[PDB]
Amino acid sequence: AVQFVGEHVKVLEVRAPLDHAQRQGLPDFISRQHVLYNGCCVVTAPKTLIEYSLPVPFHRFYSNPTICAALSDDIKRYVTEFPHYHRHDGGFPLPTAF
Amino acid sequence: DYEETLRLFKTTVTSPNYPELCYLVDVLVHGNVDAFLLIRTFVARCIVN
Amino acid sequence: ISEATHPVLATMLSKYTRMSSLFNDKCAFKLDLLRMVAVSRTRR
Amino acid sequence: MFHTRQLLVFAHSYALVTLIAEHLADGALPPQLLFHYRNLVAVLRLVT
Repeated sequence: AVQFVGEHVKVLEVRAPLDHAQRQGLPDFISRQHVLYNGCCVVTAPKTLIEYSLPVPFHRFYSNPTICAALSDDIKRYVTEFPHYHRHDGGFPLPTAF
Repeated sequence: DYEETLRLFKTTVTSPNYPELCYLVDVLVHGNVDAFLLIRTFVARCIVN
Repeated sequence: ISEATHPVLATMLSKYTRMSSLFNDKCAFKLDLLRMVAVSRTRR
Repeated sequence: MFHTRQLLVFAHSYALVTLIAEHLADGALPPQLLFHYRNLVAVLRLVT
Protein backbone atom coordinates (compact mmCIF):
# COMPACT_ATOMS: atom_id res chain seq x y z
CA ALA A 1 0.00 0.00 0.00
CA VAL A 2 2.98 2.32 -0.51
CA GLN A 3 1.49 3.64 -3.79
CA PHE A 4 -0.91 6.03 -1.98
CA VAL A 5 1.30 7.62 0.70
CA GLY A 6 1.10 11.25 1.78
CA GLU A 7 3.73 13.90 1.14
CA HIS A 8 4.86 15.30 4.52
CA VAL A 9 3.56 16.82 7.74
CA LYS A 10 2.04 20.25 7.04
CA VAL A 11 0.53 22.62 9.60
CA LEU A 12 -1.57 25.39 8.05
CA GLU A 13 -3.27 28.69 8.86
CA VAL A 14 -6.90 29.03 7.76
CA ARG A 15 -7.35 32.81 7.63
CA ALA A 16 -11.12 33.20 7.78
CA PRO A 17 -13.59 36.06 7.39
CA LEU A 18 -17.17 35.62 8.54
CA ASP A 19 -20.69 35.97 7.17
CA HIS A 20 -22.12 39.43 6.44
CA ALA A 21 -24.67 38.86 9.24
CA GLN A 22 -22.00 38.59 11.96
CA ARG A 23 -19.17 40.88 10.79
CA GLN A 24 -21.10 43.97 11.94
CA GLY A 25 -18.73 44.05 14.91
CA LEU A 26 -15.26 45.08 13.64
CA PRO A 27 -15.57 43.96 9.98
CA ASP A 28 -11.82 44.36 9.34
CA PHE A 29 -11.03 41.54 11.79
CA ILE A 30 -10.05 38.15 10.35
CA SER A 31 -9.77 34.92 12.32
CA ARG A 32 -6.88 32.55 11.63
CA GLN A 33 -7.37 28.87 12.48
CA HIS A 34 -4.70 26.15 12.59
CA VAL A 35 -5.01 22.67 11.07
CA LEU A 36 -2.87 19.58 10.44
CA TYR A 37 -2.91 18.18 6.90
CA ASN A 38 -0.83 15.06 7.63
CA GLY A 39 -0.98 13.10 10.86
CA CYS A 40 -3.87 11.98 13.01
CA CYS A 41 -5.32 12.21 16.50
CA VAL A 42 -2.67 10.50 18.64
CA VAL A 43 -3.32 9.30 22.19
CA THR A 44 -0.59 6.84 23.20
CA ALA A 45 3.11 7.71 23.08
CA PRO A 46 4.67 5.30 20.54
CA LYS A 47 7.55 3.58 22.31
CA THR A 48 9.09 2.26 19.08
CA LEU A 49 8.63 5.36 16.88
CA ILE A 50 10.38 7.86 19.17
CA GLU A 51 13.10 8.86 16.67
CA TYR A 52 10.76 9.78 13.79
CA SER A 53 8.35 11.51 16.20
CA LEU A 54 7.76 15.21 15.61
CA PRO A 55 5.19 16.20 18.26
CA VAL A 56 3.02 19.15 17.26
CA PRO A 57 0.97 20.46 20.23
CA PHE A 58 -0.81 22.93 17.97
CA HIS A 59 -4.37 22.95 19.37
CA ARG A 60 -5.71 23.32 22.90
CA PHE A 61 -7.63 20.05 22.58
CA TYR A 62 -4.41 18.26 21.59
CA SER A 63 -1.56 19.84 23.58
CA ASN A 64 -1.45 17.43 26.52
CA PRO A 65 2.08 17.78 27.99
CA THR A 66 1.84 14.52 29.97
CA ILE A 67 2.55 12.55 26.78
CA CYS A 68 3.99 15.35 24.60
CA ALA A 69 7.09 15.53 26.79
CA ALA A 70 8.12 11.92 26.10
CA LEU A 71 8.36 12.64 22.35
CA SER A 72 10.99 15.42 22.39
CA ASP A 73 13.58 16.18 25.05
CA ASP A 74 13.11 19.96 24.79
CA ILE A 75 9.49 19.55 25.92
CA LYS A 76 10.62 17.09 28.63
CA ARG A 77 13.11 19.54 30.11
CA TYR A 78 10.46 22.24 29.62
CA VAL A 79 8.00 20.36 31.83
CA THR A 80 10.49 19.18 34.47
CA GLU A 81 11.78 22.73 34.74
CA PHE A 82 8.31 24.36 34.95
CA PRO A 83 5.97 22.77 37.53
CA HIS A 84 2.86 24.81 36.68
CA TYR A 85 2.22 23.05 33.35
CA HIS A 86 1.55 19.54 34.71
CA ARG A 87 -2.18 20.30 34.81
CA HIS A 88 -3.60 19.40 31.40
CA ASP A 89 -6.57 21.80 31.67
CA GLY A 90 -4.72 24.83 30.36
CA GLY A 91 -1.80 27.14 30.86
CA PHE A 92 0.67 24.82 29.14
CA PRO A 93 2.03 27.16 26.44
CA LEU A 94 1.07 27.00 22.79
CA PRO A 95 3.61 27.74 20.02
CA THR A 96 3.66 31.51 19.47
CA ALA A 97 3.44 31.20 15.70
CA PHE A 98 0.08 29.52 16.40
CA ASP B 1 -27.75 -0.36 22.58
CA TYR B 2 -25.42 2.65 22.67
CA GLU B 3 -24.00 2.56 26.21
CA GLU B 4 -21.73 -0.38 25.37
CA THR B 5 -20.53 1.61 22.34
CA LEU B 6 -19.45 4.67 24.33
CA ARG B 7 -18.05 2.38 27.04
CA LEU B 8 -15.78 0.58 24.56
CA PHE B 9 -14.89 3.90 22.90
CA LYS B 10 -13.82 5.47 26.20
CA THR B 11 -11.86 2.39 27.27
CA THR B 12 -10.03 2.29 23.95
CA VAL B 13 -9.19 6.01 23.79
CA THR B 14 -8.02 6.11 27.41
CA SER B 15 -6.09 2.86 27.02
CA PRO B 16 -2.34 2.89 27.79
CA ASN B 17 -1.83 -0.28 25.71
CA TYR B 18 -2.95 1.08 22.35
CA PRO B 19 -1.11 -0.58 19.43
CA GLU B 20 1.45 1.80 17.95
CA LEU B 21 0.96 0.66 14.35
CA CYS B 22 -2.15 2.78 13.90
CA TYR B 23 -0.39 6.12 13.36
CA LEU B 24 1.78 4.81 10.50
CA VAL B 25 -1.08 3.11 8.67
CA ASP B 26 -3.32 6.16 9.27
CA VAL B 27 -0.80 8.49 7.64
CA LEU B 28 -0.12 5.74 5.07
CA VAL B 29 -3.71 5.57 3.82
CA HIS B 30 -3.94 9.41 4.13
CA GLY B 31 -7.73 9.30 4.01
CA ASN B 32 -7.80 7.71 0.56
CA VAL B 33 -10.55 5.24 -0.32
CA ASP B 34 -8.83 3.03 -2.92
CA ALA B 35 -5.81 2.59 -0.65
CA PHE B 36 -8.13 1.01 1.94
CA LEU B 37 -9.45 -1.65 -0.48
CA LEU B 38 -6.11 -3.45 -0.29
CA ILE B 39 -6.19 -3.18 3.53
CA ARG B 40 -9.69 -4.71 3.35
CA THR B 41 -8.17 -8.08 4.33
CA PHE B 42 -5.39 -6.74 6.58
CA VAL B 43 -7.78 -5.02 8.97
CA ALA B 44 -10.18 -7.99 9.06
CA ARG B 45 -7.81 -10.11 11.14
CA CYS B 46 -6.23 -7.36 13.25
CA ILE B 47 -9.59 -6.08 14.49
CA VAL B 48 -10.59 -9.54 15.72
CA ASN B 49 -7.11 -10.21 17.15
CA ILE C 1 20.86 -6.36 -3.34
CA SER C 2 22.26 -6.48 -6.87
CA GLU C 3 20.93 -6.15 -10.42
CA ALA C 4 21.66 -9.82 -11.17
CA THR C 5 19.45 -10.95 -8.26
CA HIS C 6 16.25 -9.06 -9.15
CA PRO C 7 14.48 -8.36 -12.48
CA VAL C 8 12.60 -5.29 -11.22
CA LEU C 9 15.77 -3.57 -9.95
CA ALA C 10 17.53 -4.14 -13.29
CA THR C 11 14.35 -2.96 -15.06
CA MET C 12 13.95 0.31 -13.13
CA LEU C 13 17.65 1.16 -12.80
CA SER C 14 17.66 2.08 -16.50
CA LYS C 15 14.91 4.55 -15.58
CA TYR C 16 16.92 5.77 -12.59
CA THR C 17 20.19 6.22 -14.52
CA ARG C 18 18.15 7.85 -17.29
CA MET C 19 17.23 10.85 -15.10
CA SER C 20 20.28 12.75 -13.87
CA SER C 21 18.76 15.24 -11.42
CA LEU C 22 17.78 15.21 -7.73
CA PHE C 23 20.20 12.49 -6.60
CA ASN C 24 20.60 14.00 -3.11
CA ASP C 25 17.21 12.74 -1.88
CA LYS C 26 18.07 9.05 -2.14
CA CYS C 27 15.14 8.14 0.13
CA ALA C 28 12.67 9.59 -2.40
CA PHE C 29 14.04 7.36 -5.16
CA LYS C 30 14.12 4.37 -2.80
CA LEU C 31 10.50 5.07 -1.81
CA ASP C 32 9.58 5.20 -5.50
CA LEU C 33 11.35 1.85 -5.93
CA LEU C 34 9.28 0.53 -3.00
CA ARG C 35 6.02 1.78 -4.53
CA MET C 36 6.76 0.37 -8.00
CA VAL C 37 7.59 -2.96 -6.34
CA ALA C 38 4.28 -2.67 -4.46
CA VAL C 39 2.22 -1.90 -7.57
CA SER C 40 4.07 -4.60 -9.54
CA ARG C 41 2.97 -7.38 -7.16
CA THR C 42 -0.79 -6.80 -6.86
CA ARG C 43 -3.29 -9.61 -7.47
CA ARG C 44 -6.11 -7.97 -9.46
CA MET D 1 3.93 -9.91 41.32
CA PHE D 2 1.09 -8.69 39.10
CA HIS D 3 0.46 -12.26 37.91
CA THR D 4 0.18 -14.28 41.13
CA ARG D 5 -1.00 -11.37 43.32
CA GLN D 6 -2.68 -7.99 42.92
CA LEU D 7 0.01 -6.15 44.89
CA LEU D 8 2.59 -3.56 43.85
CA VAL D 9 6.34 -3.76 44.49
CA PHE D 10 8.08 -0.41 45.23
CA ALA D 11 4.78 1.17 46.28
CA HIS D 12 6.23 2.19 49.64
CA SER D 13 9.14 4.58 48.92
CA TYR D 14 8.82 7.79 46.90
CA ALA D 15 12.36 7.78 45.47
CA LEU D 16 11.63 4.55 43.59
CA VAL D 17 8.09 5.51 42.55
CA THR D 18 9.66 8.42 40.65
CA LEU D 19 12.39 6.21 39.20
CA ILE D 20 9.82 3.63 38.06
CA ALA D 21 7.69 6.36 36.49
CA GLU D 22 10.69 8.07 34.85
CA HIS D 23 13.35 5.53 33.86
CA LEU D 24 10.89 2.91 32.55
CA ALA D 25 9.47 5.16 29.81
CA ASP D 26 11.56 3.27 27.22
CA GLY D 27 9.23 0.30 27.48
CA ALA D 28 10.16 -3.28 28.44
CA LEU D 29 6.91 -3.46 30.40
CA PRO D 30 3.16 -3.53 29.75
CA PRO D 31 1.80 0.03 29.67
CA GLN D 32 -0.73 -0.63 32.46
CA LEU D 33 1.76 -0.50 35.35
CA LEU D 34 3.36 2.61 33.86
CA PHE D 35 -0.17 4.06 33.69
CA HIS D 36 -0.63 3.18 37.38
CA TYR D 37 2.64 4.80 38.48
CA ARG D 38 2.00 7.88 36.32
CA ASN D 39 -1.44 8.20 37.92
CA LEU D 40 0.05 7.88 41.42
CA VAL D 41 2.59 10.63 40.79
CA ALA D 42 -0.25 12.64 39.20
CA VAL D 43 -2.20 12.26 42.46
CA LEU D 44 0.96 13.52 44.20
CA ARG D 45 1.18 16.53 41.88
CA LEU D 46 -2.55 17.10 42.47
CA VAL D 47 -2.41 16.97 46.27
CA THR D 48 0.48 19.42 46.21
